[PDB]
Amino acid sequence: VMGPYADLAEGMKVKATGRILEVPVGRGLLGRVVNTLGAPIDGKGPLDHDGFSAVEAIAPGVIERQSVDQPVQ
Amino acid sequence: NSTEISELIKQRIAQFNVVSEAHNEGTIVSVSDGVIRIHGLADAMQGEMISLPGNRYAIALNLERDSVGAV
Amino acid sequence: QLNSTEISELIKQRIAQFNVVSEAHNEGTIVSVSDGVIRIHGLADAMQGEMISLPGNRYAIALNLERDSVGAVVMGPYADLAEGMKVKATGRILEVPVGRGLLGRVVNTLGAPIDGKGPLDHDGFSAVEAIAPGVIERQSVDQPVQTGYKAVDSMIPIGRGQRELIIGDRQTGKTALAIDAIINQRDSGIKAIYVAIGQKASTISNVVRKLEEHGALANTIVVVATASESAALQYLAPYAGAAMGEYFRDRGEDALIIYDDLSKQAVAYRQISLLLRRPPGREAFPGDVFYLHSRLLERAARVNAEYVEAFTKGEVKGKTGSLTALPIIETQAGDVSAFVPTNVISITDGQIFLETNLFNAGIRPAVNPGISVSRVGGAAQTKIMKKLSGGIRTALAQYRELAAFSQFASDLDDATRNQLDHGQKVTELLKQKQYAPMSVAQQSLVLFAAERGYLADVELSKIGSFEAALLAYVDRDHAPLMQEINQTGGYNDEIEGKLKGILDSFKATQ
Amino acid sequence: QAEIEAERKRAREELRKQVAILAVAGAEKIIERSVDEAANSDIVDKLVAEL
Amino acid sequence: QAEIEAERKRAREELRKQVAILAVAGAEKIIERSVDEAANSDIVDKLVAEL
Amino acid sequence: HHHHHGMATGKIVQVIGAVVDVEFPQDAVPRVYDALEVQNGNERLVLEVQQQLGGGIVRTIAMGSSDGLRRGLDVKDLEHPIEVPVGKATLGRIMNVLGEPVDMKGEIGEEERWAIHRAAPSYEELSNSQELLETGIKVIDLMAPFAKGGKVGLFGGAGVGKTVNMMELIRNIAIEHSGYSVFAGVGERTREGNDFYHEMTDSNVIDKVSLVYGQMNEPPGNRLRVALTGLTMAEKFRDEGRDVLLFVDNIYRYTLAGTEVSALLGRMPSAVGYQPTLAEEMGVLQERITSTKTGSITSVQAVYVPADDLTDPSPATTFAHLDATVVLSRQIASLGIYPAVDPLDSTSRQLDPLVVGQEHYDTARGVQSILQRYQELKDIIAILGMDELSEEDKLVVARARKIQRFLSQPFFVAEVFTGSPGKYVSLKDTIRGFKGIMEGEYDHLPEQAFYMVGSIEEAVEKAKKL
Amino acid sequence: HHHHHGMATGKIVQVIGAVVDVEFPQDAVPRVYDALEVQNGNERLVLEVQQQLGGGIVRTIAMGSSDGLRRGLDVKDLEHPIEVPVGKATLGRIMNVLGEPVDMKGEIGEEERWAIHRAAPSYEELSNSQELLETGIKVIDLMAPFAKGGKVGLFGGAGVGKTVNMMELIRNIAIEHSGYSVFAGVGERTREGNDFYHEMTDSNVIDKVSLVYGQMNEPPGNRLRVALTGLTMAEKFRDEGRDVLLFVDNIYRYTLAGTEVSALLGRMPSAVGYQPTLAEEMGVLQERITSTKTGSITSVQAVYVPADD
Amino acid sequence: EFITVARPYAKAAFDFAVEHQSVERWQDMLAFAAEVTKNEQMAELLSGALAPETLAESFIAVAGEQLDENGQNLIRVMAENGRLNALPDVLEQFIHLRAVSEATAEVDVISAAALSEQQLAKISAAMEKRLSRKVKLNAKIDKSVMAGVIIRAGDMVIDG
Ligand SMILES: Nc1ncnc2c1ncn2[C@@H]1O[C@H](COP(=O)(O)OP(=O)(O)OP(=O)(O)O)[C@@H](O)[C@H]1O
Ligand SMILES: Nc1ncnc2c1ncn2[C@@H]1O[C@H](COP(=O)(O)OP(=O)(O)O)[C@@H](O)[C@H]1O
Repeated sequence: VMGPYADLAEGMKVKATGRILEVPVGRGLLGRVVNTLGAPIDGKGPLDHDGFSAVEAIAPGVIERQSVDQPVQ
Repeated sequence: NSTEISELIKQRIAQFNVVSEAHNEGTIVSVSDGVIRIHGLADAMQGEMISLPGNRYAIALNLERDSVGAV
Repeated sequence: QLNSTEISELIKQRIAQFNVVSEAHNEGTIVSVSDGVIRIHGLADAMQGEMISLPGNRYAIALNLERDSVGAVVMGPYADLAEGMKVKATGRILEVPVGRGLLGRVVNTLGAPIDGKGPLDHDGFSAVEAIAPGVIERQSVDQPVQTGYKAVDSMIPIGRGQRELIIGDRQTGKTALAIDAIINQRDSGIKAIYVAIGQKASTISNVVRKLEEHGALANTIVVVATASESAALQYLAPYAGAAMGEYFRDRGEDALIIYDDLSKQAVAYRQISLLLRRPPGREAFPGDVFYLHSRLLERAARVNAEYVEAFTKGEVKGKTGSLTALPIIETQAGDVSAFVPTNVISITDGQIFLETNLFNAGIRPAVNPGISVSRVGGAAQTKIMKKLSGGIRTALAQYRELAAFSQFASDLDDATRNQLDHGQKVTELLKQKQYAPMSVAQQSLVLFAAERGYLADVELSKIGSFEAALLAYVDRDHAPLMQEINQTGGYNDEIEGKLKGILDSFKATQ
Repeated sequence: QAEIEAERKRAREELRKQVAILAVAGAEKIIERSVDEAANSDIVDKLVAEL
Repeated sequence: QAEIEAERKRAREELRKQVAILAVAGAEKIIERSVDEAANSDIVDKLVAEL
Repeated sequence: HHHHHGMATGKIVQVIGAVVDVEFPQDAVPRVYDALEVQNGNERLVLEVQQQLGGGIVRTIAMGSSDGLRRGLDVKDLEHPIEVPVGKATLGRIMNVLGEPVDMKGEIGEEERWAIHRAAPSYEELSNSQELLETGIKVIDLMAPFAKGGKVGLFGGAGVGKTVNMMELIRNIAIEHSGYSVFAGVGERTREGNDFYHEMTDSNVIDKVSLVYGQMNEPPGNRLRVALTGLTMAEKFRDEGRDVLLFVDNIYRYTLAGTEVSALLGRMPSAVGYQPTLAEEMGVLQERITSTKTGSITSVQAVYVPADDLTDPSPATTFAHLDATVVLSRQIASLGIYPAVDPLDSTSRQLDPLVVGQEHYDTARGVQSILQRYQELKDIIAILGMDELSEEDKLVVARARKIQRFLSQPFFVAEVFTGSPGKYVSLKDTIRGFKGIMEGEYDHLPEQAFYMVGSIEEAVEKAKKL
Repeated sequence: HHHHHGMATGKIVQVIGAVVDVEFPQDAVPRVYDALEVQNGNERLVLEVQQQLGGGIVRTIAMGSSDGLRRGLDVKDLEHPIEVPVGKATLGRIMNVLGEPVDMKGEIGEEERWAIHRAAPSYEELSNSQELLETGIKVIDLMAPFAKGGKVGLFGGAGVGKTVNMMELIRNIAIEHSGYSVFAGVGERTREGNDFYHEMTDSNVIDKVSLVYGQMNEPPGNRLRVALTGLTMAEKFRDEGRDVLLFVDNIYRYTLAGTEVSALLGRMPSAVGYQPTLAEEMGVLQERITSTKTGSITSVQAVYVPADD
Repeated sequence: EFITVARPYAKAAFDFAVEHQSVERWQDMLAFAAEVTKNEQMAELLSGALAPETLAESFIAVAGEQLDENGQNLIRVMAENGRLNALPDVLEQFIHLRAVSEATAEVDVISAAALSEQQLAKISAAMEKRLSRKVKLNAKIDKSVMAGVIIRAGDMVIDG
């Protein structure tokens, strides 16, 4: 399921998106109000992020890390 | 599975062509401890008592597709 | 060299020539296996339960023949090969070397082979399955056996064949236990095996090391059982080893065996049940235990003569058969019910339990004092053993019960104090060191100690030990004649007197 | 020590048996030549005769 | 124990001599069995030439 | 008996273990239990009935050994779905589960035969009577009344002495006869068995009764069958004698086999992996018990309590179906008490004060009160020790350890276990005990003395020395 | 695993995540331990034991990632499983689970390649001598002895500076002996690891020993798999007739991984949801350690202590 | 490949086949059918659809009308069964079915399988054996019997 399942009915043919999990990446849109699926929840009509970004993720090599003495407030 | 007759399959072999006979009384295929898979009495009334050999009548609650049994 | 002769012989066996059969036979193609168990084709009609030859000469365990195909369970390597092969099958299920000729030798449990000598002689195949001997034909057996543990023997007498419970406890010396007691039987008069479930190399090894250390390891034999060993070998094995005793037992001779850690067999056999896919019970358990147990437990006997005449096929003309053996019972966390151990306990004729404190307290003996007992009892206790030895069995509880006193102020005087001291000291006395064989003579000395108490109050604890060592020693010099007595069954009033004079006689000692 | 000597008899004898078994293998390879040599359809015809 | 041991190793070695030596006798026997076993036809000519 | 000629066969359909999967003619039809023969290579074997499966293939059951069987095998059948010879000649020699004479004596027995199925009396049919029995039982005979015909319940798993406490059952049972009765045992141990046989010989009582005895390691199919052996066994007698008495074994095993086979039937277990009809089976078995106007019967019964889980639905059907019963305390046992029964536990429906008069009902009530109390403070002590003991309380407590300690007495036959003998007991003497204890009449009385002790006179002799 | 040319295809039958249904030729398939790889976009992928199933299709799995699936799919079947190129050069050099020189790659040339699946029993094989390990530990060793090739349990914990103990072991191995051993962390907070690498520099002794580390960032198939690796690797050095001892990680992590596998197996778990055979695995593990006749394998382990039940 | 499921279906077959005596004819029907089943582009389509009628009709439709009424009502059974997908297996069964009555075949000894119709085991068999005279062909036999005797042999070597 995605979205308002209840409406729909079967034998609907099929609609395929090669992409998966892609949501606009970028620092452009900061501070805006966002729904889950989309930024759109903002009263702001558009939003600027550099481009769609995907959910699957790979953590970096433990080897490469910064020890961090940044205190936190 | 439920089909299982094979001999009535012989029957049904061509008799899949023709049936159209609703008994009040169908044969009771096989039983366990008073409850029996059975077929017949084509008309159904849910929770109908059903007379037996000897005075006894029985009943089944579950509407069971294509066959049903009771104790 | 010398073996060139052997080559010749092998050429003679090799002269057995050849023939052929079963161009199709049963065969069929084993469809797909997980871990020994295969969708399997062919060979429809076999005698139920047959063993089925396989690559590397493996029989197969197939319990289930569907209306259509069947499936089986391998022993040995699981991953050996790819599926669908044609089927090889043994004539007889449950076929294992028979005769007692070979002895005291390291075999695979399942297989014959182990270090260092695989070569051995077998009178024929044997099968573990058996039917109960005629209850009608049974010999109530007075053959006492001999603990070689000082007071332990006292605690319970040993006739041949009693269901013999030991408890067992982790790290307890349980793996140790007394299993050494075979040395107590230097002259065995019956053969024993022992069984070690999934046992540790180093363990088996050390046992090995010690094995002749005590002396003749050949005298009896036992079978190899390791952690890697598969519930084929593993769940199946103790069961497997059973039919062996049918040598002497079926020769009509008593024979003994120890096995324990059977719990292993349970989840072993349960992993089996996961295969069965059947719902287990508590602790993954089926009731196979009983069957298993019944299968297992039902073995030991002593039997009627004419019974043996049958069993002998009249050959031994009715020589009363017996069978002996020993079990033991793991304690995970010393819980009474322990489900299955409840079940077994139910089966058991007798009970041994251990006391965590004692060896925990370091006490050389730890056995649980009256927490456990042999329901069979002292029927074989020497009329000296029998006669003189009673009080402890009850009185021990007393001191323990008296131990219950929780150390109030001076009270009851000797009723309290005397009893308790006498008890405690008596315990110190009772303590037997590891690796110390007891003497029948010692029993005398033992029973003598207080027949009365000729020494009872004489000395203090340290003095008890010291003086005691003194005691045992002074006697050898003192008397040879006891040998006869030692040879003898004892409990002669006259003997009692000679013992009485000899008895105060040690006053000369210190 | 005596026991050990026995063991040595056992193990040495065993190696002999191994040399014997490997020996058996090589013998079998030569037997592959014994098939390579003196092989006749006639012999097969004898097998046929075993019918 | 060591003392017994050394001689033991020796018995092993001389045994090894009698072993390589007996390899002759073995080659013999194996051939023989190859004939008997062939149970077919006797041709002794071919030389397997095996150690 | 009569041929039993031909009948052809089912062929063995499928090998499921002991479960019989095989297929016979369309016309070939059984009862839910019916008579089928088949020769193994060795011998004729039989697989009891199937419930109902099709294709001339139904399931079936066996007391025999499944292995070494070839598939598709033809299978014979006997007319009489079940036939159980009913003799009175039986009391001489025991028999197989087949009834094959278990003694070495061959026995013609008798032609009259029986079958498993049996049925209960009408509402009005049985007789109800208050006649009761009293004996050397220190308490329970005292602690509880025992009406004639009553079925005594045994509580517990074994190890409780359930065979040895059961052995007490032998004793008192053995103690008093004054009639004809028979009991047997099955799925049970031989040393006991052969012993009861040798001692039975020595006793030479066997004329009065014989009993086939089942063995522990026995195959299940038999084990299942054994009940029918019971019922039919009675049937002759109940007809024959108006009166009977018996005892019952390992009914835990009864449950055990039964459940064991349930899913084997392809059924889902009742809870705790019980068998789904298990209760139905129970109402069957207990239902098998009866005593009639025409004749009544007594017996006492034992099933291994699995593990002292009282919630055991097995134990439920126990109390549920329970008629008489007894209980044992592995603390009391653990207390080293030889008798070791859960006294606080056990109870007699029959006990009536009116029946018992007041003195019984009353006094018993009182002791019960004490128990309540010692139980009651038992906590407070354990917490606090006794240091704070209220005088009165403290006193009672004395009476308490004393009273527990007091119950115990020797038994004549008991000298086996402990060389010490004992004696039969007299109720009135007990009644006295009720007072003097109630009195605490002997104020100086020794505590140690009271245990496993004789009468206030005897304990007075002890008291002299002890 | 294969001496590899061809090795074919199959198709990808049914796929839920790691569940690999796929089918090979009708004729034959390699062992469950035996394994096969398929280049999926960027890379080849090899899935673990198929277990037994039909149509050349059977059930398999991999630690790697499953995205970008394709119904028809083709895997070149590797044959002689698990062959792996260890070399003595490894000490002080780190690789991935694949032997992939995970860290800043030491480039790590290796002449040894062997399946870790190698059994390591032999009857009567190891020496009968029963030597103790001599630690020179003033209390640990003195207060208590140590046996050569012996298994060792761990109690202690955070704030123990166990690494201090370890370093002690480092000076102890070299200092005590030529024999040198390595252990590897798996399923663990990374920072500890890298810090321990730095701590190796500080230690500076790191050369003698090296390991891939699990760090718990990873998929289980990898994880559970790791054991056999170290098995084979030390099996170089004890196989070298060298003798040694390695530390070991949280077992409950390991066995538990067993269950996650069994659910994965779809198989009925053991009780309390253990791996229904998990004992068997322990058979692998504990069974593994031995002081050979010619080598000694000791070790210590700290398992996740679960509530101290 | 339940295929055991065949019987009640498969069984009524021979009987109908017996009763209908079609087995020449019915045999035809089966040939035809397995053919139809084989159709793979069809096969994709074959599990496509829910409505059983639709398939009875369409299947029966392109079929080329080899069908029988007993096989129509009955085919309707298999579809009503819905199990029909796997049907061709029965032919194999049917083979044995047909075979069952009076038939025989042969296993190659070491070469190739005569499949001779010889109903006397080891006799009609023997008749074929003697009947060689087919004694000519090698067809791997020698490697097989020499290697198999050799196999018993090395087997004894192991035994040695
Ligand atoms: N009371 C004792 N006196 C002398 N030695 C003891 C005593 N209790 C235990 N031991 C010793 O324990 C050592 C090994 O005991 P063991 O290995 O059997 O513990 P364990 O029994 O293996 O663990 P488990 O008890 O679970 O089997 C033996 O040397 C044995 O002598
Ligand atoms: N009154 C009693 N005093 C002492 N022991 C008893 C008494 N009643 C039973 N027992 C003990 O019960 C023990 C177990 O024997 P058994 O009856 O088989 O127990 P169970 O049947 O409960 O397994 C016996 O050793 C016996 O000493």
